[PDB]
Amino acid sequence: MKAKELREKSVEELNTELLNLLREQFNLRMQAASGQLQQSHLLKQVRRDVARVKTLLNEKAGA
Amino acid sequence: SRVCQVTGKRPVTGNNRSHALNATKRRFLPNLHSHRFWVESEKRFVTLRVSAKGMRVIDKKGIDTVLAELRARGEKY
Amino acid sequence: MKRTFQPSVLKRNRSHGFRARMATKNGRQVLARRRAKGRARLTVSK
Amino acid sequence: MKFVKIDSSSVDMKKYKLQNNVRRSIKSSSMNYANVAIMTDADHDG
Amino acid sequence: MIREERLLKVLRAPHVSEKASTAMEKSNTIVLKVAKDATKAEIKAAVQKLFEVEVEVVNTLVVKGKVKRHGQRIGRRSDWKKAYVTLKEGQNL
Amino acid sequence: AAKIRRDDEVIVLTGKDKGKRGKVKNVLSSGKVIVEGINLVKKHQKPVPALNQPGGIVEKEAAIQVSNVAIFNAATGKADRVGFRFEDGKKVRFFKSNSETI
RNA sequence: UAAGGUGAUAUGAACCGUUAUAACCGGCGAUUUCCGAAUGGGGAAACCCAGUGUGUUUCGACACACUAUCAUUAACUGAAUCCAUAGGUUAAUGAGGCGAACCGGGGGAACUGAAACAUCUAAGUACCCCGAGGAAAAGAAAUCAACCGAGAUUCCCCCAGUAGCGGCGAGCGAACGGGGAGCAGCCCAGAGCCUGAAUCAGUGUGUGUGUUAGUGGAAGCGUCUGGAAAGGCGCGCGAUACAGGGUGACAGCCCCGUACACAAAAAUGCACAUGCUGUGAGCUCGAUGAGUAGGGCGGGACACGUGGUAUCCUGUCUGAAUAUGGGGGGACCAUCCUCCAAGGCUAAAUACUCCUGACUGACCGAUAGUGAACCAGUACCGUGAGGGAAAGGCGAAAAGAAC
RNA sequence: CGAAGGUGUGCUGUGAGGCAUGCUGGAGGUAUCAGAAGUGCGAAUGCUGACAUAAGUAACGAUAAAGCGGGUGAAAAGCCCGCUCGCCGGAAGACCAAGGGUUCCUGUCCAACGUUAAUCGGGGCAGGGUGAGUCGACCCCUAAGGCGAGGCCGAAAGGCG
Repeated sequence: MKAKELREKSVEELNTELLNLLREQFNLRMQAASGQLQQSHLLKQVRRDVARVKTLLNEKAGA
Repeated sequence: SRVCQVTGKRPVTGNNRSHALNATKRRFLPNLHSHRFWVESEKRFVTLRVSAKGMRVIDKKGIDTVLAELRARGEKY
Repeated sequence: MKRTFQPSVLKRNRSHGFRARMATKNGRQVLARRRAKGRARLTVSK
Repeated sequence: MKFVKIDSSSVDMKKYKLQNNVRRSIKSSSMNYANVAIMTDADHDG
Repeated sequence: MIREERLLKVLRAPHVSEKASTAMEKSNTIVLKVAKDATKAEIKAAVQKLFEVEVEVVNTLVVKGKVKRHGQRIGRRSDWKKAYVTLKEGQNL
Repeated sequence: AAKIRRDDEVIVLTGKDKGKRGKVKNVLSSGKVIVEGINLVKKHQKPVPALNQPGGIVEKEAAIQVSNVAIFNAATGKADRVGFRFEDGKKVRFFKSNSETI
């Protein structure tokens, strides 16, 4: 996904960075805690997706 | 800290030995004094803590020749 | 009878607490021994 | 996985050894100190 | 920006209990779990966005952990935070 | 670097079932595997109320050591031993004793 | 490298993959909350309160960077007395702190022995403190010996428990000389002649070499009992691999591995030349370390306890000459021999092991062995320093016990 | 087609000891001859652990005090409800700090604890519960006192300020 996400605008991925949090991450942290979420795996990869992004953005910009 | 600003003399440990040869520890104090030395260059004084032998030196060596050493070691006068 | 130990939290710190240990020569080399033996409680605290 | 409760008897054990050696050792002449009055009479220094 | 970002890192899960249900129906007031820090103003803003609702005012507290014994081992629950949150008359949840 | 792997055919060298044939089921880091209808242990099972609660006595496929088994050549129709070669540029497996590609 | 995995105590629920951006291993990388030398201030640690600056919605209010001390250097400034100093402000560089032993140095006991005991010993041991390196410190003769000479230091084995010191008591204890380990010698106090003339130092370039991940890796069957055979019986094969370990009982040929032969995208240590940046060469004429040696007083180390006492360091008072001169050769003068101080540098042979790798053991095998084989420096005790435990084994597999 | 170890018998030797075997146990032992030993126990007011004794004896922790009917349940004197009796009442009441660190409430269980039974409990398991502009902390100010830039003093550490 790095290769898919390696080519973009720093803001573009920064958008996606945000977007992950609005829906998805938050909701799953809410939807699931109530007990309604029947799929746990969707939580793991998402958190693993973020760190990839925040590393990219820091690779491109700054150091 | 009893010392001579010039030479480096500081005290030492030794024995007080009686007529019966009973040994006891003591300390040897270098004879010191606080003297005010004159400089012709600056035309002022300088106050140093030295011994009586350190004065014999300055009698021989140049007063400023001494300061160069101190001035080399960062010794603050 | 009035027993010896009378608990006070403050006194248990000002005296035997960390910052008092680290603030003098002896106290600093103490914690070494405490760390040397690998003890879990280094001084009295959380 | 199918263990029998926990047997703390060893707790009361270590407390007994610890309790027994503590007093029995440091209590010193308390039996004797009390006996001391007896000690000053039962003695017969002559 | 990071402002909106952090808000999404603040809240965790809504709390549930009788006492919670009462304030909902009775006082129009809600409960939810938060971060170990998660101050009032920090919470209210998040509520003003994701739920997009009005807020009377907020008050919160700290919840200590309850020591436990597993096997013969003993752990301690992580101290955490809850907040009683209030709503004006435009409420939904 | 392994010889037996996720799916293959084998036969027992020794043990309860010695001389009996089957394919692979799943491999375990313990150094063991499972085979269909070979190692069979009657289990007395508890009737878990959740979902079904059958309890009863069921038969299962037990784990087994690898060193006690070997592949079934299926040409001579008996045991034979593995070796590793590079075909093309790729590492693959072959038989000892009539070396052949797998 | 790869057909499995999603660490363990414990399975389980929900998912990716199946020849390749699953998973695992290695290298190079930002991520690294708070305390802790903490270093913005404070402070009962993991907490509290700021300042300045830059930038930022929806004023409210936020994000980020910096702000400790001291030494040194430069600049700006700048008192009492003009000048000037002193002090202050600013930036740059550097350090602090932790840690097993090993080394050097500054301080430095007592019990005990002496059959008491003060001299002496124990011992410059134990202990405190300071400083540094991976090795250190010492070191290149004002050194010994005998009229022979040898040639810096350091360590090992001999002389030898001798010569000697000593309430001549217990005790202490050499040296010269000899054989070995390993060698290496240079510079300043100065001018000219002369020039990058060796030389280190840093740089890169490549070669080789390894280090951190790994690949391959030989050759067997039947029968007997046997719960299970690797065991007995027979015939076989490999062996540069019979080291070892595991598998349902003792496997050279079932598995892992070994002998042996290979490999590095990347970063790295070493030996080379290697292109450079500095670097300083070689020859001639001089110069040769002054409160310094020695001395008096009092101490100390030298095997040496003021003894007839040489030698070295020194607290204090003194105090010579400049090789036609001086020091030394166990008091001391004389003759003789030797050597030149009072300024510096130096690799190897040597001691050490907190830790990393391999290998070994007539070392232990659960009351032994590290205090600890079992989540221990834990539980527990004490205010605190600190002290300090007991506790291994089902079974082949959990097949662990339906009804 | 059964070692070691354990548990007995029979034989044997001048003695410490040696040999075979019956039952168990389920994998190691080792001839002979030399070698090195952390090498052979009854003690040591010995060390460690296990178990007897006195003994089912003393004791069940203030003399303020209980009695009865219903309920629960396997079982009730000690649990719940109810009626009565009694005790304290400048306390044996009600609030706080200091200190404790879930002991609070509910549901739920009888193994261990409670000096006895326990349907009980401050016990075990799970879950729930602690809201501040006006309370107190935080924060401004400081006393006794400590730390203490520079400074002074000091073999070093460091002491004073």
